[PDB]
Formats: sequence, C-alpha cells, structure tokens
Amino acid sequence: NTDALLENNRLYAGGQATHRPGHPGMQPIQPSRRVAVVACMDARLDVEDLLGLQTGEAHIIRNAGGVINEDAIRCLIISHHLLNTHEIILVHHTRCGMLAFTDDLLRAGLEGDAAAEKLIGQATGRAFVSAGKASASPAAFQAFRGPPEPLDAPRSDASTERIAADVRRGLSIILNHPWLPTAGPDAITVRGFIYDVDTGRLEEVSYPGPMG
Amino acid sequence: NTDALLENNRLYAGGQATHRPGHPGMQPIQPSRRVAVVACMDARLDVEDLLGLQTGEAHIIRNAGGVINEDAIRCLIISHHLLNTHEIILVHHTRCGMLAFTDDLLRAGLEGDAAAEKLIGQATGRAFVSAGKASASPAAFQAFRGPPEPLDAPRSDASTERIAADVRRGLSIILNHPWLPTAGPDAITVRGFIYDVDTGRLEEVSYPGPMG
Amino acid sequence: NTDALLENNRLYAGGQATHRPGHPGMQPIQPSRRVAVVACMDARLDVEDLLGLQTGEAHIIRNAGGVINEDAIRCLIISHHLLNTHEIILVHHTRCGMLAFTDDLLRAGLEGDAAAEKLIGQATGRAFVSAGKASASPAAFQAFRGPPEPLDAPRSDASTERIAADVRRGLSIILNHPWLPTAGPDAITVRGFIYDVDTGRLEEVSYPGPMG
Amino acid sequence: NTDALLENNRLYAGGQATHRPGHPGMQPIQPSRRVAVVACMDARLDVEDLLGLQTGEAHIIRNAGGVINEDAIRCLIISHHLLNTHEIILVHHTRCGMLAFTDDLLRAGLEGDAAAEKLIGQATGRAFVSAGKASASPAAFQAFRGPPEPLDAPRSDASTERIAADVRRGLSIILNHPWLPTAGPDAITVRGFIYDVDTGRLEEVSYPGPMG
Ligand code: NA
Ligand code: NA
Ligand SMILES: [Zn+2]
Ligand SMILES: [Zn+2]
Ligand SMILES: [Zn+2]
Ligand SMILES: [Zn+2]
Repeated sequence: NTDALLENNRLYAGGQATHRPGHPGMQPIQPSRRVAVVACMDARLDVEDLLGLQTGEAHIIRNAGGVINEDAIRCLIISHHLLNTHEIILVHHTRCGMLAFTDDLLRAGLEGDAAAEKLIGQATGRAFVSAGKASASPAAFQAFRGPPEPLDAPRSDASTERIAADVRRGLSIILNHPWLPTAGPDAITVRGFIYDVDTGRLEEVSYPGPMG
Repeated sequence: NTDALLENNRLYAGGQATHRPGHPGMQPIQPSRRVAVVACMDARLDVEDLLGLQTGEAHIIRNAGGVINEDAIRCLIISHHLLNTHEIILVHHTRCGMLAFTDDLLRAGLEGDAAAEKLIGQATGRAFVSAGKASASPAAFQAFRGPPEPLDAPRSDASTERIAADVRRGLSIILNHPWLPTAGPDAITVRGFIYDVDTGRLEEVSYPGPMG
Repeated sequence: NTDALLENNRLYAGGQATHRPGHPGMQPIQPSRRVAVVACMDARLDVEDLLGLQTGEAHIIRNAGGVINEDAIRCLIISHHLLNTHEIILVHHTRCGMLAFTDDLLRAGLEGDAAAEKLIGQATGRAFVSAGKASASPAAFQAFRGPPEPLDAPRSDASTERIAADVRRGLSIILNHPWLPTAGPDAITVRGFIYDVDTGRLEEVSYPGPMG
Repeated sequence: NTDALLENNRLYAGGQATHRPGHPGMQPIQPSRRVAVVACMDARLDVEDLLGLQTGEAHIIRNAGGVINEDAIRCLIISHHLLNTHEIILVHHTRCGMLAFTDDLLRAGLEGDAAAEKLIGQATGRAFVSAGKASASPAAFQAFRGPPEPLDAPRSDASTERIAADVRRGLSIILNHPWLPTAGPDAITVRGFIYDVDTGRLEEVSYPGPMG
C-alpha cells in the first residue's frame, strides 16, 4: 500500500492533490487499506492529504510529535487486534514543536517557577501564564532528545537526525512491545518517515539506527 | 470559529466538500484558527474534511475513541501553552469501536486466556491471536462505559447516550485539569460533538450532564 | 536468600519476630540482600517484619494491591539496573481491598454519579463523598479481576485464586518487560506469594498459571 | 497522630526503637491511625520503624524516590475514599538514588546507546548492560530536578533543597488533584519530611515553597 502512498505524496509535494474531501457515504469500521498512521498533531499536516489516503482507508492516530507512547500503543493494539490493520506508518515532520522545548522547563513553568514562566514566553513569543500548581499527569511531555532549537526553525542536518532518532525509537517500541505481533502469522509491518512541511515531501528513516 | 465549522459540516453532510486537499505551501507552526480538535482515529473520520478546516488551521489530535486521557491532555497543554490555541472541539462519532469491547476481555485475550481469545474472534470477525504474555501498559484501553454492543452496530438512542456520556467526561476532564486554564485571561473554551459517520453530520453534546 | 526469608516468616507466623526495629546506623544505598519486594500498602503488612528482613537489606516497593504496574516497573528497573538487586519477591495478601471494588464504580462515584456514590458508601461502611469532576488520572485503579467480594471478607478458595491470578500476571509482566533482564548474565529471578494476614504465614503462588 | 510519630522518630534517631516486630494477630483493613505514608523504596528506610508506627496503623506506600506520581495518587485515593484515612505523611530521605541519575541517560542506556551504557556503569559502579530496545513505559523515571550528584553522596545544603523541592511538588500535587479532598468535611491533611538515613532523624519541609 505504502509505496503507492509515497507516489501520492510525490504528487502532493509537486502541487497535485489526491485525497477526495467529500463525505464517502456509509462505510465499515475496518480500515480498508489495513493501515494505521501515527503522525504529529501539527496543523500543517493533513495526513490523508499528504499520503493520498481516501476517507475510510486508514486509522489516523495523532499526538504532539507523533510519538510512540502508551496511548499510541493502546491505539495500535486496538487497530490491529480488533480492527484488522497490519501495517503501520510513522509520519514525524520538520519544524516540529517537540524540537523546541524541554519537559522540565514546561513543568516548572506550569508549577509556577517565575523564571521558567518568563523563559517559556521568550521561547514561544506568547504570554505564557503559569498554572501555579503541580500535577502528576502528564508524566512526560516527550520533547525530542537533544537541546532545544528555536520554535519553528527551518530544517537542518542536526534537527533532521534528532527527528529521525525519535522515529527510530518509535519503530523499536512497536517492534518490541509484548502486545504487538510484528513477526509470525498475525504480524504487523512498520516504516517511518519525516514529512517536510515546506516542500510537502516525505523522506524515509533508516532502521535499525540510533534512537536519541 | 466553530459555528462556521458547523456550517461547513452541514455542507459536508449534504454532499458539498470544503477542505482543500492540496499542499498549502509554507506555513507557521501556530494553528491559524487557534483551535485544537480531539477525535477518534476511526478511518471514516477525516477531521479536516468534516469540519471544513484548511491545512494549517487546527491541531488534530486523534486516538481510539477520541478519549480525553493523559496523552490527550499532554497534547492540549502543548497546543495552548506553547502554540497559542484557545479553543477545543471534541468529535466522538457513531458506530465507534470503543462501544464494542471491554478492557478486561482484551487484556485477558492478550494475556493468553483461551476463552477470551475465542470470544474476541467472535466479536471482531477476525482471527484474534493472543500474545501469551502480560503487560503493564497500556494500563487502560478506555472502552466506553456500558456493556458492549456488536462491533460497528447501527445508531441507537442507548448508544448515542453512551457516546455522549464519554464526551461529557472528556469535557469535565479538560475543565478541571490543573494545567489547562479554562477561566481567566488565558482561558480555553471547549465544546463536544458526535459525528454521524453515515450522514456526515455533527450533533452537539449537552454539558454539564451525566459522565458514564 | 528467599528460602531463609520463608523460614523467618514461619517463625513470624508462629509468634517469633526476626526484624530488629532500631536504627542500623550508616549504610550504603545498595540493598545488601540484592532483593526487591513488591507488596500491598495494606497496613497489616510490615514487609520487613513478615519476611525477617533487616533494615538495609531489600528495596520495599508498596502500592494498592502490590500490583505490577508502570510505577512498579519503574522501581524495579532502578532497583536492578542502578542499585544491583537481582531477585524479586511479590507479596500479595489475603483480605486485600483490591478484591472489593471495581474501577468503574469508583470512577463514577468520583465523577459524581449519585448512585455510584451511594453504592460506594454501602460497600465501604464510610461516608464516601464524590469529587464531582472527572479526571484522566489515574487511568486505572487496578482492582483484581473478578466480581467484587465484601470489603475485608475472610479467606476463601475463590478469593485465593483471584489473588493468585493477579500475582501470576505480575510475574508475567516482569518476565516479559523489555527493560528487565530475566535471562542471561544480568538476569533477575522472581517468585510470588500470598501473605495470610490472619495467620502471618506466606504461601507460594504457582507459575506459569492463569492470569486473571 | 503525627507529632507523636515525630517523638517516636526522635527516640529512633537516639537509639531507642518503638515498632513491635511481631505479628499483631487479626486486624481490620482500615488503618487504625487513619494515616497514609508515602516513602522511598530505599532499603535503609523501614517506615514503620522510623515513625514508630505499629503494624495495622498506617498505609505504607513506597516507590523510587517516594514521588507523588500517578500510582501514588491511585494509592491515596483508595486509602482515603475506600479505607478512611485522612492524613498523609511524605518521607523523602537523604542520599536518595533519585539525586544521582537523569531520565534521559537511563533511557538511552536501556535503548542501547553504547556511550550511555558505559556512563551508567561509571555512575553506579556496577556492570550495567543495555536492554538494546526501546520501551514506551515507564514514561518517566522521575529523577529529582537538578543535575546529578554522585550516587549515595553525603548530605549537603544543595542536595537537601533538591530533595525538599521534590517534597513540595508532591504536596502541591496532592493538594490540587481533582480526586483528593484536601478541604471541606471529607478533607485530608498532609505534611512532608526528609529522613536523614545516617542520623535516623526526620526534618520537616516547608510548604508552600519552590517545587523543583
Ligand atoms: Na484530512
Ligand atoms: Na517495617
Ligand atoms: Zn510536530
Ligand atoms: Zn471511534
Ligand atoms: Zn491489599
Ligand atoms: Zn530514595
């Protein structure tokens, strides 16, 4: 399925759309392409559009970063074991917000550290206001490994490898989770990509490789 | 923003699309409509299409059920505090898979209970195969409260209220989480809906109301 | 180490204590017996006392039920990989509160369902008062599989097997988690028990076996 | 209850024990002192001993660091709402392992980064061996804020304030969690302490104050 989606993405990058934006009528719950995609929530990604998926073809799982965390695994388990998908595509992307902050800064700002509160405003260009209380949850914001770059910075080699390392960790999480079959007759297959938000083109991430 | 999106959805339901499926070119990370949408991963939902959002306008957060769990809160915190959104829309939907199983059945099937394994096959119409091992994570599959109905069953009053109760719980989670400002000068506003996958039309969920 | 602790427990059950309750003076952080124990928080368990451990000998990890959940795994990973333990003992126990409620009842009572609120009072014999709001966390209360029995009910065959099944699931979680080595030259070994709070005696749980 | 426990701790520090280490016979599940204690799993802490609690008097919740995380909240909710406790004591302690590593180092070592693997061996003085795979869980190891000190280093002002800040964050988590009543007629009260493992004496942490 997926090389065909990469060709749809080549068209998309070149200025030709493939997704049909109208309502498809009544459909069954099982994704017809037997695919699940995990992508960032970033507004610049329309996952169906950039892959040329049609409505009804794939599960679309999206969170901050497109990270493979506990919820992503919950989703993938349901997708495969209950709803019959057997392929997974990861779509991280360039200029991702998860490159631009650290867990501890945001935590401290929310808790009420005045320095962290000020620093987050400086990093974001908005008037961040502390909650002034601590929380146990969420336990982790899952910012990408590495020191932060400016928010929405243009691409670079260094940031591409930081994004790619996060993709590789997600591939390893899926390929070693006890409740996802990625070998034998019920197996799932998985590939990971980085979407360039400015060009519209996907590039594939190597696996195995370094993971953060 | 949102009543305009409901009008786009009225068009969508009636057979007229509003989302433009081509690449929009270079854009900034901040969602231009300052909106975050949390929806189910169900393949029959194209969130941008059914709301008439354009690429670049909204964060799109999607998981099994569109539930407000720890990851959804992680996403919303980033969306608002770092990326300046201030409105949230919840889109649960009809014929959702989260109406059709229970946490304990799926857990036991994955663990290797032969009865549960067989029962999940009967419920799903696929050859479910146990992992044969236990896992601590995910801690909860977050199936909707109430006894399970058949997978992909047509709408009913009872199931509409089960979906609506889950939407109300998600609204309450957001409106009482320590790290989401939903009052005062940094506040976020939130509304919840059920998307009818067969008609293409949204219906709004009342709040406050019963929560499961 | 552990058969010696079982002999200390035989003494304890018979009315002879082995733990020394005074301060042992300065000690190193590494547990001297290279053991970690995971037990219920139940007030009737003094883990050091019932095993005849001395202060400084073992990590003592305790939560509601003694369940192997994400935090228990966090603890065990630190215990072994950083602090050199290589044996794990699970101590579930009789008359455990985790036999007496269900996740959904407590959730609904906390959310504000008036029926659930009343029912929890009836089950607990205390004036339970709803919080009147929903929360994403904790995602699961981890009550033992099976229908609830009365709070603090005396032992039975049925409840012993419900406790034992939870112990077996915890053993399977540990023995299949990606980040706990339970084979090869860095391996950890693990055994599981039920502590009888009334007699003071441990009984060992079979493994492999049914897991809930 | 708690000032009496502090006097028992003064005796303990001075070389006089108060906890009785034998089996107390049959007891009810409700902690008789209506207290829950959250402490580190560190082997040098025997919580009942250092507070002079008797078996049956208090819930004893223990994890790496004594941190207030999602599981600690799960435990406290059960403790109060089902089992009638209404006081909480936090016991962090000196020379805690959570002062000596960072989440990202341990994650990377477990994932298989050879540099991180080597560095963890150097920090711990043991032969740390990578798992060679990624995991989504545990999402956070919850090392204390601040740069790492040597494992099991002697006390200092700087490390005392790092421990105290973690205690204050835990107090704030409890005092702002939606499902713990810490005001009104069902309220819980809470105090936080640092246990000196070398002297045996507790010292109380100020609240409100800085939180990491
Ligand atoms: Na779309
Ligand atoms: Na003890
Ligand atoms: Zn992103
Ligand atoms: Zn759904
Ligand atoms: Zn128990
Ligand atoms: Zn410690």
